[PDB]
Amino acid sequence: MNLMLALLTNFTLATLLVIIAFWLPQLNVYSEKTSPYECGFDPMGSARLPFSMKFFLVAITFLLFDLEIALLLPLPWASQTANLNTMLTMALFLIILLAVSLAYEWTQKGLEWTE
Amino acid sequence: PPLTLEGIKDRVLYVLKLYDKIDPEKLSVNSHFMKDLGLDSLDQVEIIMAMEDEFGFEIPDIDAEKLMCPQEIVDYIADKKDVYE
Amino acid sequence: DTRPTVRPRNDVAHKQLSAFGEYVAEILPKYVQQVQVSCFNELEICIHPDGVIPVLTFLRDHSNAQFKSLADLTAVDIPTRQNRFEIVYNLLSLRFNSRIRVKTYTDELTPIESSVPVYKAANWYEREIWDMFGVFFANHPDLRRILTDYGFEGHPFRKDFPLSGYVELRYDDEVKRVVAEPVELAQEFRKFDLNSPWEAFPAYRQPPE
Amino acid sequence: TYKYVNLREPSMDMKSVTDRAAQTLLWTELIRGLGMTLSYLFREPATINYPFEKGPLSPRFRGEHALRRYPSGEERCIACKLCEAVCPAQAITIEAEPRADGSRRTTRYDIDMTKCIYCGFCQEACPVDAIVEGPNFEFSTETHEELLYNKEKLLNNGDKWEAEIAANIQADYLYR
Amino acid sequence: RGEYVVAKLDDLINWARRSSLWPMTFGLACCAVEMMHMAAPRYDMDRFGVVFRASPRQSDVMIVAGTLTNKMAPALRKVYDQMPEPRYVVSMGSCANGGGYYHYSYSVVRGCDRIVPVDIYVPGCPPTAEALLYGILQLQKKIKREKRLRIWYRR
Amino acid sequence: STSVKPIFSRDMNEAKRRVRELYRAWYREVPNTVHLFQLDISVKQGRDKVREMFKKNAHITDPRVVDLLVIKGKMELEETIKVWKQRTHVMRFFHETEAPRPKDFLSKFYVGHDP
Ligand SMILES: CCCCCCCCCCCCCCCCCC(=O)OC[C@H](COP(=O)([O-])OCC[N+](C)(C)C)OC(=O)CCCCCCCCCCCCCCCCC
Ligand code: SF4
Ligand code: SF4
Ligand code: SF4
Repeated sequence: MNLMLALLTNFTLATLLVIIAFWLPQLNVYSEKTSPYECGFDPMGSARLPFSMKFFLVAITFLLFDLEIALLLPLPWASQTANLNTMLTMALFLIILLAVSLAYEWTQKGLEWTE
Repeated sequence: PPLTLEGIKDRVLYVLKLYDKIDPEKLSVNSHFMKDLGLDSLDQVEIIMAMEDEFGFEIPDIDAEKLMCPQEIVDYIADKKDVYE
Repeated sequence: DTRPTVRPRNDVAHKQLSAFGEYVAEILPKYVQQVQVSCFNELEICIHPDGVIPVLTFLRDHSNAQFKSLADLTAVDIPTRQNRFEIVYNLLSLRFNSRIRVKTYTDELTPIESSVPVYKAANWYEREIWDMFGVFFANHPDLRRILTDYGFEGHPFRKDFPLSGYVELRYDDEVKRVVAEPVELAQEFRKFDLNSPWEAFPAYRQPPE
Repeated sequence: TYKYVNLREPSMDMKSVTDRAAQTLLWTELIRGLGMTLSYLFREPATINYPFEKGPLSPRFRGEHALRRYPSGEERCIACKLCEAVCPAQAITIEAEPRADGSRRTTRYDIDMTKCIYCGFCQEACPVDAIVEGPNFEFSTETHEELLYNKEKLLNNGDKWEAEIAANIQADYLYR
Repeated sequence: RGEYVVAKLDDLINWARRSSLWPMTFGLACCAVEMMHMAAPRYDMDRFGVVFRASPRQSDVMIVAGTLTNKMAPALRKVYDQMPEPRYVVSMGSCANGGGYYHYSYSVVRGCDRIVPVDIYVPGCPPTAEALLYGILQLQKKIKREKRLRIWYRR
Repeated sequence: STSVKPIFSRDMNEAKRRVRELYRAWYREVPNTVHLFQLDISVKQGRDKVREMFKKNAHITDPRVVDLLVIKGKMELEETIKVWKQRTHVMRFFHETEAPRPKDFLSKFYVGHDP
């Protein structure tokens, strides 16, 4: 109840500020004012053209790494069990393989951006 | 479909009928662009340049140099595309 | 050299530079047309415009020269000459601590060979000459205007180009863009005639016609 | 003579290697830079409280142009037109005619202050100390036309700024 | 009375605009160094609320600090047009004010007032940092005298 | 004496080949130019203007001069194609603001002293 009410207020306040911004001020619209900016010279193309990604491999590696925090985040709760020896072995196993994943990518020049 | 000698002439004359500088019934397959229709060279470049778009193949300047008649254009297109009916 | 106000003379350089001029003329007779050394000790080699690459390459690479740096490359417009444009190459030799000037000529329509193969510095210098004087350098990587505005017609540094040009720019609200119009000046440039009617330097007196 | 700016090789003893490792891991040199910015924070700022405080100037300062007078009140200018001839910007326009008393005086003396480069050549060329670049620099305008100065404007500036102008000349005329 | 309200509201909107003038990071030549010196410790334009921002969209003032050539002129109008209103232009130096010492050149616009409107002209070559500051403060006073809402009430 | 170094063409026939080739490139490029620069003219208007510029010099008979005019044209093509130019530069060929100037004796006589 209180969370939803707080979220509504926080975003509503922002929207009111934007509405004030677009309506209170005096406006004078003409084609050149509303033109794309490229330091005073008209753009020589479209911003919607392909923009090459030189860190594509690191980006994909992020998805795999970003999951294993979900596997590792429960560890504070897991350290609360009575079968600690099995845990500690498995917790360190999971972290150590993430290190092995990092090393293989690192040593195979996967962390270097393409030209 | 495979191009025909008659078909090429039909499409070639079709383009030139659309050229605002050429009078349609004055246009003939044996009509010289210079001596008869009264067109200049820059116009001839435009005309050939339209055929390239029409038939989707490029005619070099040495060969487009000489095509001063619709029939000559038709023959050149036929020669490149191997049309003999 | 005890005259307080008069520039000292260095004859050692004059003898050295003069000999090197004889050295170049002997080695490159096919192109060298004149060699002169000035009172303030600077050597100038004057060549046929067909020896630009041979002469420049020799000066760059010969072991008794090694002019590895192209300090400047420019042009001068002299309308009275039938070949109005004088192309000047100024070169620096770090090995021998020396400078040499190479001069050649061309006209409005005759091209000069690009020196980019010899010095990669010449790329922009040659573009400037084309833009400002209208001299065409053949076999240039990319010859295009460098200093003048896009679409500017004319070659400003020619002596026959008006100082204020032929067109001027302003913003027109009707078309909502900057437009070019013929030049009208609120105050015309005032041409001052400063030359004195009395000769100043006898040593340069030109022989009577 | 020459010196090498970056041609030193490091020491490979363990103490040196360890010290560099600490620098790498504990960011010592970066912390060092933070100290300098901290020292400057406790230094007095160099700011002056303009317009209540002004930046220092010298008697030679080249500012707003003025036309001067002899102590009698007579204009110093004699229309020699040396200022017009030396002006690198062609900013000065002068027309002269004989005055009703036969004196060589100007009917026009116009300076386009949007052509001027404030070089002071016109006060060097003047043989009678008539045209001077004064001390003032606070004459910004809301329009271009207000910066096209005529003879009356330049004379009013002289009568406006004469006390300061004369004193500065007294200080620097021995260097000139 | 509504003539009192608009007057005080007009004072507020003028006070905010003159107390937060954001110049576009835009210079052309050797009047720009003296603009840097107005941003430097001795004069500190920041203490007046004057903050340099690169984008035209986040700018209130264009200070034309240098010689406007013909190649450059279209670009200057573009960034000006891209500035949201209200916008003001300060012309700094002889070259921008009227072409100055290149006034008779084929490649020079004989004043920036041909391309864009100008509110303040700062004379000099270069104007001193103190003289530019006098011009900025003079622009502030010009805004203080604006009567946009008083005119609206009487419109 | 008349023996002179050429630029590219050795005869007017070889030069007129380059003029025609240049007209082809310009004729293809007007449709893109109108679209890219967002001009308010028609493609026919632009292609007419190209014809006018090529017609102005329709009297020359020197191979070297024609080569230079072709060189200058090709430079203007690189500028327009690569959008080095701007809308103000492309529209300067059309002289829109210049009000028509009188071209008869009486009209010149009424206005001023010029020939
Ligand atoms: C004792 C029982 C067993 C337990 C032992 C536990 C381990 C203890 C020993 C571990 C040492 C770890 C050292 C710290 C981590 C090292 C970080 C590192 O990798 O640095 C290398 C990196 C990289 O340095 P580099 O220059 O060498 O980078 C190249 C790296 N090589 C050559 C290897 C390829 O350094 C930095 O992180 C620079 C950061 C720049 C941003 C700095 C901003 C200023 C910050 C200043 C304030 C800092 C204080 C903040 C305090 C906050 C308070 C809330
Ligand atoms: S200061 Fe220099 S530029 Fe200015 S008016 Fe005097 S001579 Fe001319
Ligand atoms: S140099 Fe001095 S006296 Fe001569 S015209 Fe100029 S201001 Fe007058
Ligand atoms: S007005 Fe003066 S400081 Fe500014 S660009 Fe021109 S010469 Fe330089």
